[PDB]
Amino acid sequence: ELARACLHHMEVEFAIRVYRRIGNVGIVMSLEQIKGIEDYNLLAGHLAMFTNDYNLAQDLYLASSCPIAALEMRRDLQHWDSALQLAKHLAPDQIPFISKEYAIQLEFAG
Amino acid sequence: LIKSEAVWENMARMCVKTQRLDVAKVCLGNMGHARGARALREAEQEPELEARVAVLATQLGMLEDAEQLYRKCKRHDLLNKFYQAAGRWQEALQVAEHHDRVHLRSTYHRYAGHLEASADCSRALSYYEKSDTHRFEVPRMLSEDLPSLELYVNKMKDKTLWRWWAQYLESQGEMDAALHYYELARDHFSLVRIHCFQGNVQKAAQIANETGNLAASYHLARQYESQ
Amino acid sequence: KAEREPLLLCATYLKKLDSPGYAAETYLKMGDLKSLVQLHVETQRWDEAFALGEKHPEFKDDIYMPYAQWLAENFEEAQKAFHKAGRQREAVQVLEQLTNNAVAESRFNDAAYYYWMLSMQCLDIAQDPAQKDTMLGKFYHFQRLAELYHGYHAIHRHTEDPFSVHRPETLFNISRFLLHSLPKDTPSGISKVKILFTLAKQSKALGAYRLARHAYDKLRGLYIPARFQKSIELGTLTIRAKPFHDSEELVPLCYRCSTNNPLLNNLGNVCINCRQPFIFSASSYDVLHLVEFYLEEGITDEEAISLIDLEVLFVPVVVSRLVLRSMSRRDVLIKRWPPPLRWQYFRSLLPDASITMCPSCFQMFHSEDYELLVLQHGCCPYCRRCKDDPGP
Repeated sequence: ELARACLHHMEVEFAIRVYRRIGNVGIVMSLEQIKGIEDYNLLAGHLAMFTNDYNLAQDLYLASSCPIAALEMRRDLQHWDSALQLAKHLAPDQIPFISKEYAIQLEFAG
Repeated sequence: LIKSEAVWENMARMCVKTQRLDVAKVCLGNMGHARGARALREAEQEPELEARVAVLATQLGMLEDAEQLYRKCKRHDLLNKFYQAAGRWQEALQVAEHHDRVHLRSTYHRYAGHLEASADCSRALSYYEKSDTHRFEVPRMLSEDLPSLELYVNKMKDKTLWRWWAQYLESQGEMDAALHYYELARDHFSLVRIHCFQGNVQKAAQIANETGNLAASYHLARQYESQ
Repeated sequence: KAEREPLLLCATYLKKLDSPGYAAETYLKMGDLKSLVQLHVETQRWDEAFALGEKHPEFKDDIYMPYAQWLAENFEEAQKAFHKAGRQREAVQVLEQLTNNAVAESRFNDAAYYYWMLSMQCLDIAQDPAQKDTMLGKFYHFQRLAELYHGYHAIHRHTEDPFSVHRPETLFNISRFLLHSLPKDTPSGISKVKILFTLAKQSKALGAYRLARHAYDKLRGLYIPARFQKSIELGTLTIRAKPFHDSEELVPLCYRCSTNNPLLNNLGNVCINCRQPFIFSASSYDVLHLVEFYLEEGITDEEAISLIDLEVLFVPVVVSRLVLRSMSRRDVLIKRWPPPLRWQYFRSLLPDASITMCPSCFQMFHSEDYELLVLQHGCCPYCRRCKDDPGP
């Protein structure tokens, strides 16, 4: 609850300390990568991603200096329809690559 | 047919043992673990499959397998970052002293920052000194406790700390104490600058003549030119 | 020559008696090049070892790896040794690790110096035609990073210290220079919040109250650390009481077209009218009354110097032979870059305001500031070289 509150209140340095006490090394390494981000919307987007709030994370990434992080997040979650809809507006050159990876998943799904 | 997150987690753990990262990306996606999928994409810049699998093992909490994989790759740099992230600072320092000497100062600095955040200033001082960053991190950390900073400056007897403390005293208007510490620091330029600012140009000229310092002589020449 | 035991006993006594040239002659009479190389490495006759390594390339690694490691254990010497080994990529990788460590340690002045050294290595590597364009791109990238970290160090020191060594106008200029020079992707360890906070504070002190409001409005779009929040809120409440104008004395004049330019420009480091790049003093970051110019086609750099020395009693500025003859050597500054870069020529439009350039890093300064900084530090503040070095 303290860790989640530190993420909601954007206190990344305190969240690192709390997750290091919890022993969640994976979250600590990921927070150490984001610690230097000063863009409020980009940082809030990554922290929303870490709290599993992907719709708020997408809206914040679209309002940030790097909208492409929304596409990357949706690609990583395998939400291919949303990733393709984002790619149409933000990066048309990535559509074919996203479509190949989606097609491999669809070919496995039958 | 199985939508259960716990099964996709157990499969991601078995993907560490089988080293199959293609299936791990899918597992992380289906469990919603966006962070682990991102960490794997970033790890694709590393050429070593075992290092990429150690990143997956770190994201899943398999710390023993992650440690064994990093040791197997001989990448003591990622092992050091891992030990810092695990809070195992003593093992991080041991690895840095024996195998990753290039990061040893950075590890001492990060550990000193962690000790400072833990309110243990006395150990933080020693590791800021070992990292050679005390010249700015200590005056910062002790800026709220000026008596301890004065005692520390007088203990270390370092020209740059005496200059910093003299510049602090100068900002507070305590010029006689500033001159004393600038004399300890042998900073004949700052001595002449202060004596010129006080209007004691003859004492500035005596210092410039006796020390032979080119910068102090140049500054005094500019003052005489302005006069 | 049949008396091998007596001859080897003579060779080993000549070695034991620190006489490696006659031990070497004895080993050469016996045909033993392996003992000869070990004899030179053990007697530390590096010049003779290097001469053997040039005659027999198979020993280069056996001479230079022990040497580079010894220089690293005693990193600057390690880099010179990786350079001498021909392994330019490993030399760059070691220096990139040290830059990242310096940034992580907040040693931004050392980071700036190492980024300048990385830039010069990239220029040395760019002498190979197969990597010219990519390594020239990396050269400009690392040169720009060296200048960004050199400026940011002063701001960082101001924010962390309870006092300023630097003049308010210097910190104002540095903050403006950094905001103009910062890409959309902020380089590691650099803080936009610190740069905008110093700009807001110094803009208030200097009477640039619209720029101060703009800096506070830009700060509201960024995540603010808890230690600065009270000061930034108080500053935002304070600036609302001030007039809505900026001091005319702060406004950057373009010396080429005599246009007054806005205090922040969305076009990075250029005039809004003529698009001439601003040239900044590496001490004070004031704009320098210099205009960059280019030689007419068919004049060599050696010919251009000879015409400038023979004094008779975006659109680029291109200069003919007769104009070069009319120009005084006092007014023209020349950057003598190494080979796949042409020499760059700059004209001072205010001859009374003396400008000086470092002969090694080619950074430009007010002469009185450069003289003072060199006399204080014993060296150029940017490249740490003493006045004894006239070379690039």
